[PDB]
Amino acid sequence: EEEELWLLTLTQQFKHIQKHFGIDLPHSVVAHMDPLLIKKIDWETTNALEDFDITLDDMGAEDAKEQWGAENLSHHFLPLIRYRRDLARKNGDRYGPDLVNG
Amino acid sequence: SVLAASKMVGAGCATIALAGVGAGLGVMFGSLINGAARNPNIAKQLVGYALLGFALTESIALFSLLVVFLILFA
Amino acid sequence: EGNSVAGIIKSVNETSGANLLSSLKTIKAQAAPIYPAAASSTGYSTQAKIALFGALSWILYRADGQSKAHEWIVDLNLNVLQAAWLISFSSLIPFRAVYFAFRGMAPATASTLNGLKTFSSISL
Amino acid sequence: VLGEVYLKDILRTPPTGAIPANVPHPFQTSFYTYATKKLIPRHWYLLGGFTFTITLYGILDGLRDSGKKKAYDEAIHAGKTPYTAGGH
Amino acid sequence: PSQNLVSTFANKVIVEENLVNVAEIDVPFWSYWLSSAGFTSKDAFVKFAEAVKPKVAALSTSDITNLTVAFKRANYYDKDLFTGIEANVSANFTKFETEQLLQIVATFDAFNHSSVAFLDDVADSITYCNHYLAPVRAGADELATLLTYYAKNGHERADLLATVARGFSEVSLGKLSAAQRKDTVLSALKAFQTFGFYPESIEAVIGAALVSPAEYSAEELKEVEAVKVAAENALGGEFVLIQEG
Amino acid sequence: MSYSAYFAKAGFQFPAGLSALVAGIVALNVCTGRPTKGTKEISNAEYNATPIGYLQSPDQHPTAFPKVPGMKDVHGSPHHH
Amino acid sequence: TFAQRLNSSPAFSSFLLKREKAESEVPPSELELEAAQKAAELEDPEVALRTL
Amino acid sequence: MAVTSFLGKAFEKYFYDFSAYEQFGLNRFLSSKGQYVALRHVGFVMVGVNVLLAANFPFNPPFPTIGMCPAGWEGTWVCQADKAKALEMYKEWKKS
Amino acid sequence: MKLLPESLQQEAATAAVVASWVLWHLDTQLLPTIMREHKLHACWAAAAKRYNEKLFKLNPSY
Amino acid sequence: SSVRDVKTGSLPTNFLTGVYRFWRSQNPAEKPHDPVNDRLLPAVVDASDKRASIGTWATTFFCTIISCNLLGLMPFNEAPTSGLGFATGLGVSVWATATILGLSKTGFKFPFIFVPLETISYTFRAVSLGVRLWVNMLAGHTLLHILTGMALALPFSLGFFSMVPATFGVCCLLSALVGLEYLVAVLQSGVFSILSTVYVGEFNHDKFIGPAAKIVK
Ligand SMILES: [Zn+2]
Repeated sequence: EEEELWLLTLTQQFKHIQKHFGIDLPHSVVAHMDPLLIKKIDWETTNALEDFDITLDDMGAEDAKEQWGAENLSHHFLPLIRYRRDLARKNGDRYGPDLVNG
Repeated sequence: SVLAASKMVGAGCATIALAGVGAGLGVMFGSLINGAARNPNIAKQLVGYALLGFALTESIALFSLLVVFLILFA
Repeated sequence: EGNSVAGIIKSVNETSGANLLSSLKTIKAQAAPIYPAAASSTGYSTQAKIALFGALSWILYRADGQSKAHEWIVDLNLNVLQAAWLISFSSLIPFRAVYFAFRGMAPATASTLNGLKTFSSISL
Repeated sequence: VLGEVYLKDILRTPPTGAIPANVPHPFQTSFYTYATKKLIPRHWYLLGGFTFTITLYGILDGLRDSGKKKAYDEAIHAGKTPYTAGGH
Repeated sequence: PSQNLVSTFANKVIVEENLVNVAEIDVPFWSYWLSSAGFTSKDAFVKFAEAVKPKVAALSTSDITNLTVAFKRANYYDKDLFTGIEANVSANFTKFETEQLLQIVATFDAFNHSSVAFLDDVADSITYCNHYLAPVRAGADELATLLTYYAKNGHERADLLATVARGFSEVSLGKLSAAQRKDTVLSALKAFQTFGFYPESIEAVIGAALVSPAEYSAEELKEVEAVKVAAENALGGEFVLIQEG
Repeated sequence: MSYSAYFAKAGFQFPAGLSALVAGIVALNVCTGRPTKGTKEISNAEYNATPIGYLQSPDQHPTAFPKVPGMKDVHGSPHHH
Repeated sequence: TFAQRLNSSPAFSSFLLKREKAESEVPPSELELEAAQKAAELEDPEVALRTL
Repeated sequence: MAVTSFLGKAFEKYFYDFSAYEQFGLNRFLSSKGQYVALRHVGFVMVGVNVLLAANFPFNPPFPTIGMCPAGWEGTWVCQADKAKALEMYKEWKKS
Repeated sequence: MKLLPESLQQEAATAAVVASWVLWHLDTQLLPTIMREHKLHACWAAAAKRYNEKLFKLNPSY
Repeated sequence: SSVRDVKTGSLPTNFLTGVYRFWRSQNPAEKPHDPVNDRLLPAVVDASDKRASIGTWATTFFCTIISCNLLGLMPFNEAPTSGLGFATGLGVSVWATATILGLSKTGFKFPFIFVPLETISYTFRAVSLGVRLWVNMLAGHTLLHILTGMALALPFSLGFFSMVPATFGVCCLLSALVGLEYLVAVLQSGVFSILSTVYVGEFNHDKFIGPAAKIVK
C-alpha cells in the first residue's frame, strides 16, 4: 500500500470510462476525470492538428501513432514519477529515469 | 410576337443535347453494372466513380437547360 | 470533491476488524459515482417554445405567401407531396439499423475501448 | 505513502458529489482566440473566396443596374412607357 | 481663457500617478499592455509589484505569464514577487501551457532565479502535462533559452531534454534570422554538451551551423565540431550533409 | 446506474451561435439600401398628400385564395393620367 | 451487458427507438452473458472477499 | 393534467401500436407491408389533392387544363383561358 | 418565373454568411467535441500496448 | 460563458465524425521518404501546417448544401440553393478559394496560346460548380410544379372521386419524382464537395522540409 492510491485510481477511472464511454458518458465527467488528456486534445484542435492521427495513418506511421497515443496519456504516470522522485530526493539520491545515463 | 415564337422554337431545338447526354449516362451506368460484375470486391468504390462521372456528365445537360432558360425567360 | 479511492482507503482503514464485512457495502455506496436521479417533469424550455412557435409562425407565413402566389394551388399540393414523403420515411427507414450504422461511422463508437488491462494495474 | 496531493490536478476519479460543468475549448470561450488562432491563419482562403464572390456580384449588380437605367433613360426619352402597367 | 485651463488640467489630472493609480484594478493586464506600448519606467513597476504581491498566489496562468513578461520588458527584478510567481507556477503547474512556461522561463533566465522545485515543476509541466508537439510550435530561441536555463542551474531532466529536443529542426531554425540562428545553435549545442545528451534531433542543430559556416568563428566552429564528434559517438554513426537530390 | 436522467434534465437547446446566424440573415434582408420590393421612395409632400388606398398599388396585394388567377385585394389610384 | 447498457441509454428512449432493443442488432456473446452474471454475483464485496 | 405529455403518449400509441395493416386485415388484399406503405403514400397524395380541389371550387385554375372542364362549366367563368375575361365573367357570376 | 434575383450580391452574401457560420460552428462547437471523443478512444487504442507494458514494468506487485 | 454538456457517442457526433473523416480522406497526406520519428515530426507538423483544411472546408460546404437541399423538400419551403445567387456564389467561392490558395503558393503572382485556353478551361470551373447544383435544384422544383399542375387538372376536370386509376398513376409518378428529388439533393451536395476537394487539392501540394543533415547509422 505504498502506491495503491495511484494504481487504484487508474483502475477506477478507466473502468468508469470504459463502462460508460460510447453509451452515456458526458463530456464533463471525462474532462473532470482526465483533465490533462482533454487539455492535450484541445491543443491539437487549437493548433490545427485535429487530424493528426489521420495524418499519421496517411503517412503509414504506426510507430509515430503509438508514440502519439503514449505521449498523450503520458501524464498518467506523473504522480508515480513525482512520488518516486520525492522519495529519492528525501533519501538524498537522484531519480534514475531523470538522468541521461540512468 | 415572332420573337416569342422563335423563343419556343429555339428552346425546343435547344433541348436536343439531353439525348446525347442520356445515351452517355446510360453507357456509363451499364459499364458500372459491368465493372461490378467483373470485380465486385471494389464495387462500392466503383459506384463512387460512377456518381462522380454522372456528376460531370450531368453538367453537360444543365448547360443545355440553362440555355433553354436563357432562351425562354431572359 | 476529493478522490473517491482515497475515501475508500480512509474508510477501510478507519473501520475495526469486526465492523469491516458489515461496512463494506456502505463504503462501496459512499464512493460510487453520482448518477443523478430524474427530476420532476417541468414545462417546455424557453428555447423549445421559441422553436415551436417560430416554426409554426414560419409555416403560417410561408403558407400565407404560398396562397398569395400565382400558382397557388400547385404550391399547396407540393406541400402535400412533400408531407407524404415525410410520412413514408417514418415507415420505411430502419431506424435501429440506421442508428447502429451511424455508430459504425465513428471509430469511437465502432469498437470498444482497448486500454488499461487488469493485470498491468493490479496491486497485491 | 503516495498521497492524494500527487494526484491533484493530474488524475481524478468519477464524480460522487455532482457532475461538473463541461470544460470549454478556447474557441468556445472567445471569438478572438478562434479568429487569431484558426480562422485567419487557416481559413483566410475561404474568407477571401467569399470576399471575391461578394465583390464580383456587386460588380454584376452594378452592370445590371447600369443597363437597366440606360434602358429606362432611352425609354423615357423616346416618349413611351418604360414599364408595362398590366391588368388588375 | 481656455489655454490656461487646459494647462491646469494637463499637469494635475493626466499624470503618471493617476496612470499607475487607475492601473491597480487588473495590474498584470495593465503592466503587460503598458510594457508592450513601451512604458518601461522603474518606479511604476515598483508600484506594480506591491500591487500584485498579495494576489499573485491566486492568479490565472495567463495573468501570471502576462505579469512575468511585463517584468521581463521592464527589467525590474523583485525577489519576493518572483518568489510568489514561482510559487504560483509550482502550485498549479498542470494548468500552464508550454508557450507560457517558455516565456516564464525566459524571464527567470534573464535574472538568476531558480529553485529545484520550480525547475522540476516546469519540466514536469512541459513533458507530461502538455502536448508532446508543443515544442514544435515554439521557436528554437525559446527552447534554447530553456535549455541554457537548465544547463546553468545544472538541473538534469532527460525527459525534458527529449521533449525540447523535438522543437529543433530545419523548420524552426529556418524561421530565424542568421545571427539569431547562430546564437540559438551555440546555446543549444552548449547545453546539450553540458548535459551529455545527444538526441537524434541534435544534428538539425549541428547542420544549422555547418550548412552556413561563414558566420561562425574558428573557436565556435571548434565548439560545434566538438559537439558534432560527441553526437557522432553517441548516436552511432558519422555526420553527413544531405543535398537536394 | 446511468447518466440518462442527467441528459433528460436538460431541455431542447439551440445550436450555440444560432442567434448570430439569424442576426446575419435578418441584417442582410432588412439592411439592403434599396427600398422594399414593389415600393418606390416618394417625396414627403406626395406621401402626406395621397390617401391610403391610392398609395397602395394593386400589384402588391394579391388575393389570398383567388378564384381567378390575377385577383388583387385592393384597387389603387383610379385617378391617373 | 453492452446491449443492456445501450437499452438504458438515452438514445433508445428517443421516439424513433422506443420499441427497439440493441440485442436484436448485435446480441451479446455467451462470454458476455456469463461475465455479466459473474459481475452481478461479485457486486457484493463481502462475497468477493470470501470467493478470493 | 399536462397537455404535451398526453400528446406525446397519444402520438406514440398512434404511431407504433395503431396499425391499419393488421387491424383492417389488409394482408389478404395486399402482398407485403412495404406495398401497403407505398399505396398509403399514393393514397395520401390522392386524398390531399382531392381535398384541396374539393375544398375551394368552383375556380379558374392557374394550372393548364388539357381542354377539359368539370362538366358543369362549359364556358361560364371556370374554363376561361384568358384571365381578365375570366375575371370579369367571375364578377358577373358573383353578382348573381 | 425569373432566373435572376432582386440582388445577386444579397444572395451571395447570404450564402457567405450561412457557410461562414457553418464553418465557425464546425471549427468551434462541433470539431472540439468530435475530437474529444475520437482522440480519447484513439489515444487509448494507440497506447494500449505501450501503456500496459510500461505499467507492467512499473508495477512491483508481481 | 458556460458551455453545454455533450453525451459521448451521440448520433450527430458520430455522423459528423464520419463525414469529416470522409472529406479529410479525400486529400491524404503524402508518406515521407524517411521514417516518421522525432527527427521527422516537425517536418510532418509543418507539412500539416502548409496543407489547407480541405476537410473542414468540404465538411462546411457539404453540411450547408445538404441542409439547403433538404430544406427544399420540407413542406412550405423552397431550397435557398434553387436561387441563382446562393448556389453560384458558393461555386464561385470554392473556385476563388482554390485560386487564392494556388496564387499564395506562387508568391501572389498571377500566371504559347495554350495559357489563355487553359485559363478559360480553369475559369469555367467557377461557372460549372455553381451552375450544376443551382440548375439541378431549379430543374427539380420547376419539373415538380409543371407535373403537379397536370395532376391537379386530372381531378379538377374528371371529378374528385370519379377517376381513380389515372389519378393514381399520375400521383405515383409525382411521388417517384419527389423521391428522385431527395436522391438528387443528397447527390448534388456530395458532388459539390467532391469537386471542391479535387479543385483545392490541385493546389494543396507543397514542399516537405525534411532533414538536411543526418547520422547515417
Ligand atoms: Zn414551389
